[PDB]
Amino acid sequence: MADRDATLWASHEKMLSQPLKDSDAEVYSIIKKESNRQRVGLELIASENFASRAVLEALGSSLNNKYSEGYPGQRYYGGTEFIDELEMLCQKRALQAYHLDPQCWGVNVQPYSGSPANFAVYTALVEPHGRIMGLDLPDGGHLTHGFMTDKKKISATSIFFESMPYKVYPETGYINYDQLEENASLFHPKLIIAGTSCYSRNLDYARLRKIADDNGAYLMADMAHISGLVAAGVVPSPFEHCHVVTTTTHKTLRGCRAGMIFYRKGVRSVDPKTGKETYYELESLINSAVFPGLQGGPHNHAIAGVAVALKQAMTTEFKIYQLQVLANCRALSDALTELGYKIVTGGSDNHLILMDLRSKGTDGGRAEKVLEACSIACNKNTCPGDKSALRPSGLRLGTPALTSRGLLEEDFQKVAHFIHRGIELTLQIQSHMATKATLKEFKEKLAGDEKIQSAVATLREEVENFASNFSLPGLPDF
Amino acid sequence: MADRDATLWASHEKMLSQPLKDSDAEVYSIIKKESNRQRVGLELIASENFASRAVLEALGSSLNNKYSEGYPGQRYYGGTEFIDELEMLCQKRALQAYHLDPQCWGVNVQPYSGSPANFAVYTALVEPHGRIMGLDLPDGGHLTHGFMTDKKKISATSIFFESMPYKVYPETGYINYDQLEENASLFHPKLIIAGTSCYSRNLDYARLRKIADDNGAYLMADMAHISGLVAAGVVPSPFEHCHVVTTTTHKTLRGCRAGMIFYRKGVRSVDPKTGKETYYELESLINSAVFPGLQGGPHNHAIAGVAVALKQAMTTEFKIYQLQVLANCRALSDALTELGYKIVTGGSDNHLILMDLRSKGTDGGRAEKVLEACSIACNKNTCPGDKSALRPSGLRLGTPALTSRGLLEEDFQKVAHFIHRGIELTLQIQSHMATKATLKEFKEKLAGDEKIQSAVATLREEVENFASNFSLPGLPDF
Amino acid sequence: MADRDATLWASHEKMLSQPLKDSDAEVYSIIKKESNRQRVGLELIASENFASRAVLEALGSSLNNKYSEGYPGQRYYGGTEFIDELEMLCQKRALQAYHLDPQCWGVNVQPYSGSPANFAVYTALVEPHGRIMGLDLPDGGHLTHGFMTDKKKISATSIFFESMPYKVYPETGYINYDQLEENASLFHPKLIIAGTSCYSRNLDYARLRKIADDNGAYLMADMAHISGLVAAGVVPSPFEHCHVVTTTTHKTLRGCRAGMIFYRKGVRSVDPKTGKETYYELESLINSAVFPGLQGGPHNHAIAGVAVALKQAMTTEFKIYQLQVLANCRALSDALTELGYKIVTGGSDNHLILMDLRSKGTDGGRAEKVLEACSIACNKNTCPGDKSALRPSGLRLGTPALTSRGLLEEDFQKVAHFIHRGIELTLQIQSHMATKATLKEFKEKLAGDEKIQSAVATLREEVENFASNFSLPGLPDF
Amino acid sequence: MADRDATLWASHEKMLSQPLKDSDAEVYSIIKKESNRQRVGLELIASENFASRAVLEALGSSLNNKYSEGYPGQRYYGGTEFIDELEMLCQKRALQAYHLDPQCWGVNVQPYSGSPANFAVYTALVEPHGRIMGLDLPDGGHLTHGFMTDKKKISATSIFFESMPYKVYPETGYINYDQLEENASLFHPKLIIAGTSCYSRNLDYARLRKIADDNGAYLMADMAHISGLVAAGVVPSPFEHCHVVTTTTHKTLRGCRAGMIFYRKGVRSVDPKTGKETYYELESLINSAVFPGLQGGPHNHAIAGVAVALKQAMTTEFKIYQLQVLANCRALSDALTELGYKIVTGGSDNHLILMDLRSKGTDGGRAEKVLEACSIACNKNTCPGDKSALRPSGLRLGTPALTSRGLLEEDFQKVAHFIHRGIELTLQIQSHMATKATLKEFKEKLAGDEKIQSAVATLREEVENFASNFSLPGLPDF
Ligand SMILES: Nc1nc(=O)c2c([nH]1)N=C[C@H](CNc1ccc(C(=O)N[C@@H](CCC(=O)O)C(=O)O)cc1)N2CO
Ligand SMILES: *[C@H](NCC(=O)O)c1c(COP(=O)(O)O)cnc(C)c1O
Ligand SMILES: *[C@H](NCC(=O)O)c1c(COP(=O)(O)O)cnc(C)c1O
Ligand SMILES: Cc1ncc(COP(=O)(O)O)c(CNCC(=O)O)c1O
Ligand SMILES: Cc1ncc(COP(=O)(O)O)c(CNCC(=O)O)c1O
Repeated sequence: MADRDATLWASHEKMLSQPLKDSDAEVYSIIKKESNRQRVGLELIASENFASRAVLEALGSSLNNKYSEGYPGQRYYGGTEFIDELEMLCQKRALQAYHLDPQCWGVNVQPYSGSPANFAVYTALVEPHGRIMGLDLPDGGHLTHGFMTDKKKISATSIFFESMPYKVYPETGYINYDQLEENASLFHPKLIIAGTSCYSRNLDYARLRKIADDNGAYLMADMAHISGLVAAGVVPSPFEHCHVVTTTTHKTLRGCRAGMIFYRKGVRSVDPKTGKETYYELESLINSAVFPGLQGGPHNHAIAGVAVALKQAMTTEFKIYQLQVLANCRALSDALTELGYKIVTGGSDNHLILMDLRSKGTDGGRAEKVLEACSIACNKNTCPGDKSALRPSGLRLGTPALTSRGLLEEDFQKVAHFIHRGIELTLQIQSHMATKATLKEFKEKLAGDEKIQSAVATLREEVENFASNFSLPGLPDF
Repeated sequence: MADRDATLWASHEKMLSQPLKDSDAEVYSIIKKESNRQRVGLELIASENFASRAVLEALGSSLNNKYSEGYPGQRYYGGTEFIDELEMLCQKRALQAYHLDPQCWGVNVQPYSGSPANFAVYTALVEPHGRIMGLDLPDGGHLTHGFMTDKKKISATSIFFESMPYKVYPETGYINYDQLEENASLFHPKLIIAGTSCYSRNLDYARLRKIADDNGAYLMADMAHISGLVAAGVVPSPFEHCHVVTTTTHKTLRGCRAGMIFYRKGVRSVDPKTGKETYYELESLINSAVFPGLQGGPHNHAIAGVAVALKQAMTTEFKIYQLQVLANCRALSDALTELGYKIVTGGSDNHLILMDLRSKGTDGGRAEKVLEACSIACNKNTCPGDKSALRPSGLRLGTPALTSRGLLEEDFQKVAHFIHRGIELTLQIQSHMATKATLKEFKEKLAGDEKIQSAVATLREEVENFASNFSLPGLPDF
Repeated sequence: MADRDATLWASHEKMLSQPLKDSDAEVYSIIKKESNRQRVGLELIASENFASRAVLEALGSSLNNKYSEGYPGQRYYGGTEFIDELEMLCQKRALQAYHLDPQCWGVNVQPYSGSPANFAVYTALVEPHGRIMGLDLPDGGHLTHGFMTDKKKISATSIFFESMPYKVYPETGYINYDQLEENASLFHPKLIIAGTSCYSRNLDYARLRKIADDNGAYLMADMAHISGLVAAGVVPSPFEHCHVVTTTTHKTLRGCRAGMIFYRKGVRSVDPKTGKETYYELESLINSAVFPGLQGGPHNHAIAGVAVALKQAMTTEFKIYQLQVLANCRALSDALTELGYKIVTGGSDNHLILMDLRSKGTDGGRAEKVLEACSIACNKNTCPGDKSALRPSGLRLGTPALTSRGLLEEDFQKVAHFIHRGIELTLQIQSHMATKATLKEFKEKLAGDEKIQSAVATLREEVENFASNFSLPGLPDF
Repeated sequence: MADRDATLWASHEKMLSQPLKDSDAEVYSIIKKESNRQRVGLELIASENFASRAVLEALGSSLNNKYSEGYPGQRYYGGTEFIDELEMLCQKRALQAYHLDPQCWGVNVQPYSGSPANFAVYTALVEPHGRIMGLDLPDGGHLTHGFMTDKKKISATSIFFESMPYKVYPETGYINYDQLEENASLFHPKLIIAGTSCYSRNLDYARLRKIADDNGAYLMADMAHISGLVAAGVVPSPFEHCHVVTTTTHKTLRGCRAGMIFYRKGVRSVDPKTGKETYYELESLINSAVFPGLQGGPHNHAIAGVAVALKQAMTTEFKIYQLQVLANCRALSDALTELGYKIVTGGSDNHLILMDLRSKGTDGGRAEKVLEACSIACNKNTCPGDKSALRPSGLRLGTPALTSRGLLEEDFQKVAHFIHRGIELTLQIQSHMATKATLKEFKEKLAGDEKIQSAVATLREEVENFASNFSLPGLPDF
């Protein structure tokens, strides 16, 4: 009677302004339990990191409500005056952050994430069944770089395109550029990918470029893992030799989840005596493949977040962070080698390293699970071999996460020891049941048991105590 | 003493905890300018809406920092104990919200958005060059349902798959199920799509299902535009006849941007031959196509947001909101018909309506631009009887956005008049110029190029005054 | 160097000059047994005919020994001076025989046969997965026009390309050009095929052409069955509206087995007011498809045979033969209708007719077998809306074969009666068992057991006596 | 029809029985001019040969008139009782000739020619876009073993399938089986091809088979060039290791133009702990591929010819001919090496050899043309190493043709000298021309230069006189 459905319309009213803390206590609980986990634990996962409060604060903005399907050129909707400001600002900051002359480069900040950015480029430049060459998955390449096997096609890339990988010399762990140049002549790639998910050395963009032009193919760099190191100038930039560069904005770049596609324009090629010229049409093809080719409406709130992180990436505080990141890696790789473990290719040139546990009877699958039980998060990355995912032989460690929390060399050494203690434990428990049972049973004396869990319980504690003593970027604990 | 270095580390320290308001004033400015826009304006874009504070508050959580590439049970990284809680909770709430027996249904809450969800299904069930049938784009169907022309394939869908559309009787605006059944026999679709972006009537899932089984194809519903109306029970659910149902979580569902894939699981095909069964393998194929097939790591923070919105969708305050949404549509469609405009199919069964401005000499392209200048977000739309695309003959209006702000019938009538005044103005300004006038020229004379901007300026005001008097869901003050 | 350079080399010497009669008595026997069969029997198979002695005489020439892989332009071999004469002469006579201006038309006389010629064109103009539209198989089309299923893609055409058929109004048996125009707009064919293997009426090339240009597709005619009637001028030529015309050189053209591809050239269309003239590139694409595309070295001996038959086709003796061929058809269709049988579309406009035995309880499968047992050649073709094959309700009869042997109207009437007697017999042998008995139950109980193979034996005789009284073209008894 | 037309019926009557000599004097003239050419000339083209009279005599039989679309025991026409005899007899003789147990092997004698046979197998076993590995064209491979530039795919094989070649050590001219095994692991071929058009050594079927099974692919042998040598037993048979063997029936088999597809059958499975018994399915797939898949109606007259040649291949006169063929090769390769020319791989194991004219400043292109002018059928062919491609470096010589005419060692030496004299002449006409070659220029001078055509005229004579002194298989003066 209080003007109809009075009661409910009042509720529905509050429900849309009520805080998460009240609206959904269950989801609220989980988020805090997770925030906590990240605080009292050692994140050594190469691809993870902690986003600044500034970035996150933009993710939950009103931008999440606007549809702007086109481009700052022609949109399929109205009221994009501000979204247009935002999009162009981010595009501007993107080219800046990587010291790119807007006359020769352009960007697309609409890819929902990394994988999407890549598929978008193959779609634009390779076309259905077109040939692509990438670094084999177990050799350091990425799923989206064309990943298949003798029997199954795992990646969408190898499904809609024809892929063939190149390898690393098992002997030294370095990319075998000689075999690549050889095979490229027989396969005729239409695009070659220079990017990795687990390679601790720099890429010879120079030589790759040569091979690419030799077979008249595009050279695309997927600098996802080093987007930050590159923007900071601490490592060699792929923008000197590649025609296209894709990337995620999280990881070493410390932004929110998204992807970008950098592409060359105009000044393509020059003819000697034949003095005729050729141009780049990348901008046209790529922008279209993204939309309406593959995506719907851009996620303006994510783009806002990226713009924020891009700005931060241009600071000196950033350039120094990234430097510490590299330094910390050496520290950890040295202390670890010193402790007597095998580090592929000897060491690292970037932010990650790969351990070959093989020279210890233990595999990466077991070791990974133990370290987890002790608040030490990482990857059971695949080794330069032919075994297979889910039960590898090496571990992948990264430093961006922890460096962002303060940790310096001395601390990373203490970390090294914690890890040593962990594998130490793994070897023990291995024999305390010495048989032919797989991981699924390993979860037993681990999960259940108790006497074995008294060891972990101790180490986990010393670790969590060590961890909790550092800062944790983000909101007011949430 | 140790200034030199530790002096900076103090900055980098604050930079990661400093509020957006300080960190990036530029981006902060834009966000507020945009928040404002949404406040003092009439959002009539069928696919837009305002997300609750609860949802948004979850988007900028720590979840944005975790990598969990696999699925609960077997992930590729560790420390997913909580992400697992979250993911399973959301999957649980998803099946609940749509009253689905977890014995016969399953979900995937990892698709980054709507389009991605769909491509994932075609990838899983159709396979390269497989045949797909959808509602032609200009007939109310959506881009990803297959869209191609005489020379160029547009939607990634028609690029990697072989598509052919079905139509609506131009005479009445209803889907011509008879022609569909006819063509399906000659084309042999492998999957048929029942979903729209601009159709004001319910779909005959029952008949579509018949046609699907007749040709032994899958029936997939893309209930993006009606996800909310369906969850609320106000309209017929596609879950009774479809094998698979995909959807966006924004729009009538009022959540954050993302997508979901619902699929049947269990036994299909009694096999009146012998005591032999036949099962559904959708879960297996779809889950794999999503990952490692097409996507990288799930965006856990978006999933959190979805879970929050799902909960809200199950409330009575929601069921009532959705009811008002429908009611408001009729009101607007009546007041508009009453004013003498043509509404395709006569009216609406859902939350949107399509105006045929053709019976007024003006097209949707011009009219859309004028209404924008008056703080009335529209959206032009292709339609029955010729398709110019981007320069259609109709306007698409929706009510979810404004209903979420309070607006009731009386208010939507006042809205109708505002719109009438707008097209009124368009007709005027048209007449007063060259009969060989371009749209870009129209856009000129509309610019500050007249006493006509004095007309718009007046209407814009009366509109913004009317608007600003209603609530606007979201974050109180950043 | 003993019984070698004496014995073995003398034998090997003779073996290569020794006549077939001695060299291989087995094969020699079979050939004569077959020559005989053709003499004492009524060949009513629409696609068969008897080649002149002149033609055959060239098939076994020395030409069978030369390799000339390229074209008269440039080959890849030497000593093609004469093969070049031959090839160009044949190409010359081909354009003459069909009154084609060499300025607008060109030919390729290298296709090994009919099917090859077609695939060659699709390969050249359609490209992998390109769309093609043809007359459904059971509606009157040929496998090469693409033939698939909801279960499997059968023909090579529907395997490497994307095909969709058009139909005939089951009610009248005429091609439903209205539905074709309708579907072509939704499917977007890249090429449309106008040709049949079992249609007794002329094709509306004029309207087909309209539809093709409407969707900007190529119109290809496969005049295999009417190559002769067309060259002779007795029926409408497809060369007036089609862009490409393929054909077999046997059947109504009475040559040896092979195929040809006729294509347009020079000025495809001039822009409205822009001097820019679009040109025909068919010659280039097609010639390359044949070689080095799909074929190896041309079969020069077959080409020689074709050249001979082409010359004969331009005679008056030919023009008259073809006239009698048509006449004879009417005669047979009339006498047959008169006898009370159903002839699809009422009659014929060409050299063949299709009987609907359905209105007699018997199917084409049974009837065909009976008539065979009586030295009468058939084709149990399907019929308009046959409720499935396996039980085709029709028989396909042609007159070119027998007309070439002398037979005139009076004789074809006597033929009609022989046929009547045959089906008559079928019904009988069918009438007593007349149950769900399979065609195999009939197949057997027929010639199988019941000693009334005494009935067939009688009819077979009266037929063979009637037959053996006519001439039989060819070589002096082979 | 009265007296009006009936006259001509007498002509039309004769026209069909009149001899080619009268019917078409033009074509008759050409055939004799060509028969002559072959008589007074040295045919050194590796892929050519002269067919026996027995074979040719069957080509122009009545069989050219019958349609028998299906297979024996499953046709779609009637009156195939004799065609069935013929087809089965040929299939029988095929398995005999190669000492194949009909329990483990089967054949298809319907492929119109070599290329067709191959495409048929890829179509049946590889399927669209399936991967295939063959010997690179310039290293000794054939056009249908795949061939594609980096700008476009030439052979139909590389167009409808995904191909990648393997090579020969340019240093020694032998196939690099080590690289093949290497690449096969990275490419995952679905089928590997073991066959050549220009390789003078035997193939390691044994090793190839290993590699094939390693990657679980089919090993197909294309023994076109050695079909005869193999049937005769003079060289190693591929039937010991390959799953499928295709071939042409002309060339080293001295039959008429056609092809055959040999395939394994019955069992070849059983593994687990339970006797599997998976059997081969090649017969099923291949036979269907050929029909209704790719071909129309078989060319029964060609099949007859093949059957005749198969019989002849099983004689001792044949086994001896083939032995002489091999012997003659050595003779020619020795006399040629002796004269100081380079023979790739040193010599030959079969019927052909490849000359590397590179070590003489002259290329195969020029040399070929000169030798032609002197009644010597040669053939340029790139050899391992030269980037050239357009500037060959080699000549391919074969002995089957001339051996079939009687020629023995002594004669082949005289031949060697004639060739020497020829290249000798080439150098001359070439060692006095600018420097920036251009064969466009060489072939120019070649014709007009008196001195030069007086030289050729002399050699041509001595050659033609030498030639005309030998027998020439085939019908009398045809
Ligand atoms: N009924 C409807 N269907 C839709 O999919 C659609 C619509 N409403 N509402 C607005 C948006 C965006 N609409 C679009 C419509 C067409 C093109 C498009 O194909 N553009 C062409 C232009 C050239 C031409 O017309 O030939 C291109 O080539 O890019 C893109 C987006 N949208 C919901 O996604
Ligand atoms: C024969 N071509 C050899 C040449 O150089 O002429 C051949 C064939 C099939 O040829 P075809 O002309 O009958 O179609 C197939 N495969 C191989 C290896 C060769 O050598
Ligand atoms: C000829 N087949 C007619 C029949 O009755 O079977 C034909 C062909 C080519 O056949 P081919 O055997 O030489 O390859 C191609 N296209 C058409 C329309 C017909 O009729
Ligand atoms: C039926 C349907 N399916 C999928 C999508 C995918 O959109 P997103 O990529 O944004 O997530 C939309 C979007 N429709 C938006 C509109 O009509 O305006 C839709 O309407
Ligand atoms: C080189 C490279 N490129 C693109 C991606 C795309 O990922 P996303 O879809 O998640 O956004 C990754 C993922 N790298 C993640 C890891 O190795 O842990 C990568 O390593």
